[PDB]
Amino acid sequence: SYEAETVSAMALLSVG
Amino acid sequence: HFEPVVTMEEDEEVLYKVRAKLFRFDADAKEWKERGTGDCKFLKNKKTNKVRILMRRDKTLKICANHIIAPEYTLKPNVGSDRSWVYACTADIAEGEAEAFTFAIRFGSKENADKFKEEFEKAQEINKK
Amino acid sequence: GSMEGILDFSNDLDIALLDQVVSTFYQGSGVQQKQAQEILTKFQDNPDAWQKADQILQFSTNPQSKFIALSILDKLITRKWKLLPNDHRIGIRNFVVGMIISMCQDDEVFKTQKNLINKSDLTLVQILKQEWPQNWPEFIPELIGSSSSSVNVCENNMIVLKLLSEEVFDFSAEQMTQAKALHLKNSMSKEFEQIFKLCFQVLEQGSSSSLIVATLESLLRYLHWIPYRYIYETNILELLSTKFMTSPDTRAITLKCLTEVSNLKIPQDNDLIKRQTVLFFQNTLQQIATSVMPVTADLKATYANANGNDQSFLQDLAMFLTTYLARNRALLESDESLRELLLNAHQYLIQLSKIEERELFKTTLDYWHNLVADLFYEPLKKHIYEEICSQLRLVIIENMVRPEKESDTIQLYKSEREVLVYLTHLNVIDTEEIMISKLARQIDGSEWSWHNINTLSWAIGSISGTMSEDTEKRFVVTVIKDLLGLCEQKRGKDNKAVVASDIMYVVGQYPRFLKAHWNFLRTVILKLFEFMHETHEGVQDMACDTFIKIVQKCKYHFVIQQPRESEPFIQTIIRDIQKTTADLQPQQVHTFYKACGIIISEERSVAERNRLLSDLMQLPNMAWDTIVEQSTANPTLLLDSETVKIIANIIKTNVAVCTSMGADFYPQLGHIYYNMLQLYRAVSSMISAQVAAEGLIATKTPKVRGLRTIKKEILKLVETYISKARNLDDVVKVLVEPLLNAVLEDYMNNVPDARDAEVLNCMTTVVEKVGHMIPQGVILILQSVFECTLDMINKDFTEYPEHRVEFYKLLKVINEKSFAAFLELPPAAFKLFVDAICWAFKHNNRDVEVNGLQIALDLVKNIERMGNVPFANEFHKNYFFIFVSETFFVLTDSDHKSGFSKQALLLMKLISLVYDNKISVPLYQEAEVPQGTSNQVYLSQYLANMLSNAFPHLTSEQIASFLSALTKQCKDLVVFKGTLRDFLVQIKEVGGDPTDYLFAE
Amino acid sequence: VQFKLVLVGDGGTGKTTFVKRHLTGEFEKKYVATLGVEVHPLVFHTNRGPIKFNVWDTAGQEKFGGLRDGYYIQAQCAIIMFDVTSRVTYKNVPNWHRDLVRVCENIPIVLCGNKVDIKDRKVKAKSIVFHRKKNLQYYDISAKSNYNFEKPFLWLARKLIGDPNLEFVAMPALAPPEVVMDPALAAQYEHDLEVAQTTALPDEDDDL
Ligand SMILES: Nc1nc2c(ncn2[C@@H]2O[C@H](COP(=O)(O)OP(=O)(O)NP(=O)(O)O)[C@@H](O)[C@H]2O)c(=O)[nH]1
Ligand SMILES: [Mg+2]
Repeated sequence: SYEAETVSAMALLSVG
Repeated sequence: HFEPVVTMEEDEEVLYKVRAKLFRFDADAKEWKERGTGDCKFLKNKKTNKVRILMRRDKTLKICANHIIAPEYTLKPNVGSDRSWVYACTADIAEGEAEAFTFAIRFGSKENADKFKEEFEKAQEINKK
Repeated sequence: GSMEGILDFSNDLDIALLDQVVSTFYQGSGVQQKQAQEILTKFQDNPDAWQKADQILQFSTNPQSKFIALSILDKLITRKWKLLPNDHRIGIRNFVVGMIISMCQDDEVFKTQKNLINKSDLTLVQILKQEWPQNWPEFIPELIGSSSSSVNVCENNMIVLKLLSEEVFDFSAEQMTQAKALHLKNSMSKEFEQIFKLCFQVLEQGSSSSLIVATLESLLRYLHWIPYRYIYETNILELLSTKFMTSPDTRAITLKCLTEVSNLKIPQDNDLIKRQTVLFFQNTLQQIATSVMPVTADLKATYANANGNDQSFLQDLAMFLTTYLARNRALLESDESLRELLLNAHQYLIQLSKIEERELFKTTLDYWHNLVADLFYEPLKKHIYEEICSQLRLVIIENMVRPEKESDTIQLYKSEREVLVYLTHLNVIDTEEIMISKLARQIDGSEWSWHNINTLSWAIGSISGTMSEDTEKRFVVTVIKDLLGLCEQKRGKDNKAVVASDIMYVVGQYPRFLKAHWNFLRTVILKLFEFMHETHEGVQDMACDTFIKIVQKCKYHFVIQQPRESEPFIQTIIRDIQKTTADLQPQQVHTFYKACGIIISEERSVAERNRLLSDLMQLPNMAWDTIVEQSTANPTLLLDSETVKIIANIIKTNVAVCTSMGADFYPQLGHIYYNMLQLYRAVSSMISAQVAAEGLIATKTPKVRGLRTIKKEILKLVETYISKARNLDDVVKVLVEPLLNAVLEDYMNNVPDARDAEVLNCMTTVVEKVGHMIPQGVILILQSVFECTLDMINKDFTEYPEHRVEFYKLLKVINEKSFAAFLELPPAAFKLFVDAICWAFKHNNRDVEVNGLQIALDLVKNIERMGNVPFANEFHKNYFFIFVSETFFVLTDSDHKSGFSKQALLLMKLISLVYDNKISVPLYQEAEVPQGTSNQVYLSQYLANMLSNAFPHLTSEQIASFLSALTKQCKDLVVFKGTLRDFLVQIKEVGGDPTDYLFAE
Repeated sequence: VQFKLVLVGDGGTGKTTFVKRHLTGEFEKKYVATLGVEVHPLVFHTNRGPIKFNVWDTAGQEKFGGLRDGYYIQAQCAIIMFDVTSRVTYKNVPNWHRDLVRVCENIPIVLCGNKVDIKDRKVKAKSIVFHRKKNLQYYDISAKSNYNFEKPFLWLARKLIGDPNLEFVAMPALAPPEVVMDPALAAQYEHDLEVAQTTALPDEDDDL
């Protein structure tokens, strides 16, 4: 499977 | 109405703070000896506007340096290090009576060492007034 | 000064002067104290001071003075007792016994001089070890009789019996010969029936708690060795588990006794004993619940409050519960009337496991491991403990410690992980629910803290591999989602840093998920690359560590072309490496290149692997070509600290990639090899020139240290490759000769302070891997490093510590792989080789002593392998007895006890050579013994003479019996070692029994 | 308010080096065996006032043992030291404990495994269990890196004062006096400075 929303939210991880 | 249940640095300003290891030179043995590792702080007294070095050991927090940054002092390189300074101190009261020492202080980087020298000389100018 | 008068024995001892010296030492300070200390030490060590203990013990009014007098007597009794005239032996016994009696009869002295009475009791025990029972058969009967006439004497007798038991059963192994220990153990066993009667009578009837406590203290010692019948065929378990648990004065010692009872050797087929074992546990737990605290009590809080002896009690309760339950819980698991007891006991352990005390937690955690492993494997058991295990899941998750410098913490994490993995298998649904629930209370803020989100992340990461892949899938997604939203919702880089780190930690722990979700793995990596530009403290280190960690586990997914991608991802990493690493420190850049080397080595097509390798090394190879063009056109440039640092980081990058690629690194090594060794020589010249112009102090300067770093990293690079090379023909034909030409002369002809010990380490790897193929190369190594390194390290045991260690590692491997090189040594140099080995014996440094003893053993074997040829015959003639006497010296000098086992092995090999007639020539001179004398006879004669002169206080019979036993036992290492230990005991005293050496029969 | 602390253990385990570190801040690299005992006052500043330890640093080598257990009399606390790079020093821990508790029957005792800075550790954490049944506190320590170097005194202070919440605090830092260098001593000081400049600092590869 893919779980594309996990990926999306992962791509947006920010330290600030 | 319900009755409810029942350092001497406060008057100073921290101009500079850096982690460092302090050594004292034992002339009789001609070896350097560690005196402490911890934060070295330049503290400006709000009443007198005079700046001192204050350095405490990690964990035990015992004082390993406490003396005015006299304008007469001169920071000199040590033959074995590009990140340390050597200088004579005529009155340090870390252990009690104002004793004289030849100190060396080492830093994590040549960059921290050079900035220490920058701040050190700025502070000397403060104390000249 | 005046205090030194007590040291003048030609006069009478002034007791009041002694007491002033003693007071000044114990109560004084500074210079006075120090001076008195040295006087007291000189007084005590006077070999006639014992003659004045009689006076001190009668006429002094200072307890410290009498204590010192007893210490003096102790030295005499334990070392010279049997040398005394029999009158002094009787006299000393009499006034020790009498002094003990008189102190017990004076109730004031008995209560206020406990330390002095205890010392006197121990001194008495020393005499018993010498005199009892053979010359004092009435001691025990008279002790029992005298116990009835006074509570004080009875209590003190319990102390004497306690110390006697300790000296005979607990501390005899090191301090007595095997025969004497057995003699004393049999003697106590013979008369223990009487001893127990007195002990049990006191416990059953007495009311003095100080007497009860002392009796229980002695019982604790007895439980180490007595037969179980004394415990199970009497009423004593009832007394221990009821009466003595109610009073706090006796509760601590009684609990310790019951812990040892839980270790008695006991038959496991007797139903009545099983019921007794159940019963005393039932009694003990009942007393705890009614007299101490109920099972709901908050032991974490109690322990933290630290009132009275609560901490020691809770420690002892944990030891009791874990000890008993690890052995006997099956006794409680079938009978339904025992189920409440079983679970209450474990509920106490749950409560104990919440205490904030690292070492106590490890004790309970060891028990939990024992339990959950059994529930994992043992049919029909896990349902019993469902509620205990559910609570334990929460306990362990909430006290998870950091997994990845603190080695105490590393071990604890691994132990916690092991227990939690078992607990997850036992109920995977409950485990998941606890973790998701804990996560919710991080988001809702009710338990949010830096420590708490870290702890939970470590716990989640620790159970990887326990869930099904589909459950893991849903679980991972849930966690990552919740964690991402948690980071988004926090303010400031500090909070966002902590959470982003934990996110990457969890991800790195689930490679199975990553391997099956490429788009996810790709996004993970690209985020790490973004983080390699973040300057917040720690983000860059975290990004690099996570990167290489993921690569080690998922490398295959970087080297294949993935569906919907136009190239293996490793190519994409390489293309952008400069940007990706632009903001990283050198150390972190090297980690990145090392991670790339892991991936590249999974490419098994050689042409594609070498192309990836050359592409990966493009940046360092270009910087390298540049500097080789510059530093060659103007060797002065190398004095530029910035160029030196650039060079070192280039070499370090090659080391990093070589570390992960090993044999596959050869093409890159070939690109730089010849110019690298030329650089090695140029740097070597600059170091020498600087030492010449500035003196030895040059070696401390940053310039020279930077230059030597280049040399060390070059050596490390070659060592790293050669240690992993698979084509050894290329190593020998292409690498070795240029290497030796570059490093050996430079090492030999530098002053000692400029020699790099890394040269020795590099040579050790060369010899290890291809030594068998370069016999002339090995000879050249020895010629260039052996004598000049030996001269550095053979004046003391401390200077040049690294050269010392690497020196003997090199000799060891040369002796293993190219012994022929030592055969070529001229006789004077081979003698230095033998001296060097023995020099290694005498080191206390373990990293030298062990190799030295192994070199000696390997050397003897190498010589033996040669058969009956002149070199072997000359070796034995020249060096056999040197090795025997040097090995004996370190065995017996009490300063090399760490090497006993290997010293013994070497000595046994040497002795067995002679008694297997494996030495073909006589070991003696023509004149000093008749023709035909066997080497066996001469060896025994040589050894008798050696030991007679080295230990003149031994009798000829002692020496002869010791050597007869040692010789007989030279095929049996364990017994041989026992005989050596017996000898080490006997040389510490006068008058050892020579029949002791017949112990093995 | 002072407490006699006796420190025992095999020779070479780091007892004297540990105490020196606390006394002056220095790390002595040389092994000069203690002869008998050396007594040093050591004061810590806490939130309950200062606590003074009278540390009796005893000799671990048998030939230098001096009065041996005579040093233990009236001790109120103790540290037993071993070396995690030397198994034999841990094997001897029960012997030092035996001799100590025969004289000091109920005192707080810390067991310290020293030299954890050394990579090739020989006494593994999991092997260290002797403290459990004897109710000793245990710490991994390093006098060289200062790992946990304060914990033994902190724990003992809490036991001796009877306050589990006792903490070390920052001793007050008086104002330092003004400088007036003597023009006569100016030649002597530039001399001593030249020597100090040309004596290399030790351990130049340490992080500090
Ligand atoms: N690497 C390392 N060395 C240490 C450490 N502590 C002490 N040492 C070193 O170990 C050696 C012995 O030190 P020392 O304090 O004299 O041990 P001791 O227990 O007092 N010996 P004795 O009982 O004979 O007086 C010294 O060289 C010292 O520098 C440590 O924590 N780490
Ligand atoms: Mg010492």
